[PDB]
Amino acid sequence: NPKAFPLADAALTQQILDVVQQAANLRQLKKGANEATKTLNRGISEFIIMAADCEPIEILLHLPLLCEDKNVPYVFVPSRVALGRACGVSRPVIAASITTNDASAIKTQIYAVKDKIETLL
Amino acid sequence: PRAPRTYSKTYSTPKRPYESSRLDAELKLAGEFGLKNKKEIYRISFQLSKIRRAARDLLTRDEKDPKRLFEGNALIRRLVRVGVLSEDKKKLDYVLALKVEDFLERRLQTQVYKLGLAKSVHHARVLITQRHIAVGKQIVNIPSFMVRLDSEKHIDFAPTSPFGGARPGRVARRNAARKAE
Amino acid sequence: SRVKKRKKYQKAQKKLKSVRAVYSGGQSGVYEGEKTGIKKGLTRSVKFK
Amino acid sequence: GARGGAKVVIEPHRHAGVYIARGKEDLLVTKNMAPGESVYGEKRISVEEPPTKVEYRVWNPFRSKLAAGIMGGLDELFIAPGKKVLYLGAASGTSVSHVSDVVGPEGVVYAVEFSHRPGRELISMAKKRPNIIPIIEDARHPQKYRMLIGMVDCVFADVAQPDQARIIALNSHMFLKDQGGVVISIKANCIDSTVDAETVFAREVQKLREERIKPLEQLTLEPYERDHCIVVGRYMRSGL
Amino acid sequence: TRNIPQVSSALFFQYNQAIKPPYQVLIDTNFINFSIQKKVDIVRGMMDCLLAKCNPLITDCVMAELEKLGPKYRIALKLARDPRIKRLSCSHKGTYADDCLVHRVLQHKCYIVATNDAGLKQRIRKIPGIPLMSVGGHAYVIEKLPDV
Amino acid sequence: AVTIRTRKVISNPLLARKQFVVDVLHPNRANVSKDELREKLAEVYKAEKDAVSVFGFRTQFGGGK
Amino acid sequence: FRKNSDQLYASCADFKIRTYSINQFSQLEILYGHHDIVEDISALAMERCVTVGARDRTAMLWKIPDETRLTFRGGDEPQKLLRRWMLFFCEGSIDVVSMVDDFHFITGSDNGNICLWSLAKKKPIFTERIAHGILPEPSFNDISGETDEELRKRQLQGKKLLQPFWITSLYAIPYSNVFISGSWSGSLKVWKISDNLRSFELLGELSGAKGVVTKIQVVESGKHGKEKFRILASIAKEHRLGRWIANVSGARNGIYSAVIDQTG
Amino acid sequence: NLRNQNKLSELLRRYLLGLNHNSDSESESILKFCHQLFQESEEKEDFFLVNLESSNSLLLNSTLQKFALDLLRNVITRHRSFLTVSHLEGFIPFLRDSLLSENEGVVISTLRILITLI
Ligand SMILES: [Mg+2]
Ligand SMILES: [Zn+2]
Repeated sequence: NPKAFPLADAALTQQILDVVQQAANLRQLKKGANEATKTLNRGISEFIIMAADCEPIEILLHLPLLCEDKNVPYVFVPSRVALGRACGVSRPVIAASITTNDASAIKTQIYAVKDKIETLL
Repeated sequence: PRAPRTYSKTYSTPKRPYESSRLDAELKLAGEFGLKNKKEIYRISFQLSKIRRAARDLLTRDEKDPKRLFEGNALIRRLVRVGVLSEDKKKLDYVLALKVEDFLERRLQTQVYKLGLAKSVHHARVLITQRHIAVGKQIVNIPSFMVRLDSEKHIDFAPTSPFGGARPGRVARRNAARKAE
Repeated sequence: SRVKKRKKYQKAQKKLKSVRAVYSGGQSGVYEGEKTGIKKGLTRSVKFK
Repeated sequence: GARGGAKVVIEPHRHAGVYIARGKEDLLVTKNMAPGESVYGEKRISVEEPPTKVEYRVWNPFRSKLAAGIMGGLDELFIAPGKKVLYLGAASGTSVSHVSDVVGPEGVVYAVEFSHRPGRELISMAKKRPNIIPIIEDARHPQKYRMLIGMVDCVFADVAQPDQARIIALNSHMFLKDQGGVVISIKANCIDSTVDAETVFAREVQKLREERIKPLEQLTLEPYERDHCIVVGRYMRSGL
Repeated sequence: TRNIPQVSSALFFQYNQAIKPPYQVLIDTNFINFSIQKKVDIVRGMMDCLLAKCNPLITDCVMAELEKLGPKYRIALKLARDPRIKRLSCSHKGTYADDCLVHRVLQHKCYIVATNDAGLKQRIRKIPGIPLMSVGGHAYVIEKLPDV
Repeated sequence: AVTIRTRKVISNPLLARKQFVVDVLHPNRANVSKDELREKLAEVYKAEKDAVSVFGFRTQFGGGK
Repeated sequence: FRKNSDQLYASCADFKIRTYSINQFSQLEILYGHHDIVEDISALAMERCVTVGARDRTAMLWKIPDETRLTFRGGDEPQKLLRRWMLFFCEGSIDVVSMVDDFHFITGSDNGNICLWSLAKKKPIFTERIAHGILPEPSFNDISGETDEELRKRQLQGKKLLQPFWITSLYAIPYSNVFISGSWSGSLKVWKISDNLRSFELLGELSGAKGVVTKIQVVESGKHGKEKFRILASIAKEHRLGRWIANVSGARNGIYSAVIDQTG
Repeated sequence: NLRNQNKLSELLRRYLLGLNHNSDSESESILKFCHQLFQESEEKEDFFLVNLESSNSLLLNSTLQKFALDLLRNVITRHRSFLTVSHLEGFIPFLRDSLLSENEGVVISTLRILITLI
């Protein structure tokens, strides 16, 4: 019913945020709504993470429409200030994208969370 | 005289080394993981064969047998500690599903390549053999070093390395001295 | 030996492209059509008997 | 490559309703049901004929997997002019519009989708195309939309679901004619990421066989996609 | 329209980079008979041979031929019908197993062919990237399986 | 700088001495001479240099210890 | 700084701890074992410094002489806290740490949890969930742009978007039973630890501070019987590490001071 | 097997005779004990998993139900005070359920108690 849907429970967010920080260290993370759109258009995204407290929430509802059309899992997180923390950038981030790389060192963790997101969806 | 001390071979020649299938598999594996020769692939195959023969012998035995429970649990523990076996697959059946490629993945060379410290597998081998890589506080100069899950996060440039914060190498300071002169 | 096998593998990768087509990152930039052209009367596909 | 000022020579494809634009490069093009606009920002070929100005749309293989099939050389395509088509997994006008282009005015396309948000675009695009029938429903329950569907010669399943075999069989049994058509896209990662792609592909072929689908053909979609194939079969109601 | 089959993406030249444990194995009628002669269990003698789980598979053709063998081969039919032995449907008129096994392997490069027939083996050995399994001496043997 | 640490200290009145394992941290240095370590151990233990003995020093692979 | 010593312990973003001798102006040793950035460090008269690794969610005590480390992990799950009750927020990162004792220390997490620790036990001995309260709920006129008010309320998703305050500061007086916690809630909270060192309670609050409490310090004066304690806390409009947090209404940049007199 | 069940039926009978001479049978706790006994009585993965091999719950519930009914009837017969409407009101819902049970043994014991309470 709410526009921000599905939005992860507490335990899932830490698993999500843990992957984001690892992806940031490994240069596999794209941060910000505009980059996420580009990755979806390129078909290079494993999945999309988004903030449900964005003010207004509306400015990031274009991404799920793109995500579904490419069959890309997506999920919201309650806090944007917390999402920026995981990304490693000095500022809040409302949307982030994990770039696809089957040769990455964190492939198992990315697919682990990715499976949970689909079950949520 | 002093008591004998034991030694063993870490590899075995394959049954038929001239099968084209084996040759092309070895080509792919060496190219992907930058292996110097086939003795490394034979070593990994020997280790995997020993592990999988043990796992098969365990799976023969009745479930709840003391020997099966104990030594199978030990094998799963060792495999997960090395990182080959995932945490969610802690069963001997998945041990029988293991492969050489995963042990090759756990090699230090592959990890220095993957983490981004090196731009290629061969560049990673050069860096490791060259004394530029440190796991934790220890310098490791061996590409075949098998890294653990905890040790994976500690791979970095050595403090003594020029890339890690030490002074420039001989070439750099030689060129600088010539430029100043 | 390590260098020799490196050149052997990368050479093998080139030949693999000739025997069969292989994914190469997908589309990059604007779609500019099939550079090598389309063959109307040829089918690459394997039939169920 | 195909820069806006270039001209192109259009000639027909082996499959009816499909065309090739020759030049320095070759493009797969379908004639536009609704001229003067693009469904998704695709390049369009305008041709003067006695004079009426007909328009054609380019078909991007990397964005439409059905197009990737024609690129790879499917021997036979059940989708053709004057044929009713049941498009399952119709996210938007990506391929349905191009499928609608092939069938033409006389034919019809039944687009089935689950999520509402793409349905808004599917409905809007469907209004430009009178021959397209969007069914915003869950394909796992064909009896929900048994109402809106007649017989269909070909069922094209674009659904990315682990249980894709079951949905195909249920839809085929209700609506697909005898000797009727089935064209399926399989992505192995979604169904079973644990095993290699080809073991997955063999599995669905068996799942098609138990459901009285005689598989006729299978083709992998590389270099346009990884881990994908298109399997073509025919529906023997009596038996295999 | 000319048709020339594509080379399977599973094969790096003649190396099959796809077949992987657990393995899927096709059973020929003679394979079951010889196995009974050598007192070798189907599921295990394969597990011992490859040191991996094996998923035995029987088509409609091989099952039909086993039935046609008669009461003398009642044992082979019972072993063939063990629940672990999964079954493959066939959509071709002929009941000849040799061509059906060859047609299946040509298309999906995931199967090991378990047979001792000289004629059938030769056809399989020509097809690239196809491991070939047989029973010889005391136990099973695998020829074109690099991981062993 | 250089650090000297002593561990596993055992009092041995049978030989009237103290036994221990000596770890020397010497970043940016080859290694420390036995006489120098004897001097510093004598200072730490408040005993004559003549009464301090040191031996069995192996530098770990990679240096620095 | 090591208490009554010139030894200095430096925590760096490279996942390492560095030790220095200021009288000597030289580096001594580098410590390894943290999987993430080492955000905070505390020390007492002994050489047993403690650190927190932020997202790794592990508190580390280092024995410099022994060259050994003890690993501490909170290991709490909102799932189990609910059934035993039959809003709990999982810890995301540990940002602050202060050593109450050579044998005890406290930590503060980003979920508003203040945890007491003992070296004997790897798990927390006592926890105080949502110590500083819950952040204000986002305004409905800003969550969404729709005209109808009810539509905007649905975007708030009830109370499920609410998140707790973070423990920006946490300081304990050495070898005492009292410690101070800080956040941008707008008040400094004073906690007293039990005599058995198994639990603590809220002694009181000081609402003068308004803004982000980056760091807290305490100084004492007077006779050994009668002392006056002065709490000095650095106050800022933004978090020390960066500019993530939204501007707090009324926040100002200054040094907060509170003199507490002792009577009984 | 049926033979073992017959052995168990003998064993349960011996326990019942012991309960008759047990002092607990004269306490009201046994009525609660009977009351308790009534209410307890009332593909991809398989692709990987090795396989090397070529419902007694209803019986369990009936056996407990038989024991409870046989215990209840004996206690009320031996101890008159327990044979009262107030004491045995709660067991009526179990008696009606027992009357519909498939096993002929339990319904017989259900008939035996009902005749006692007539
Ligand atoms: Mg050096
Ligand atoms: Zn057949």
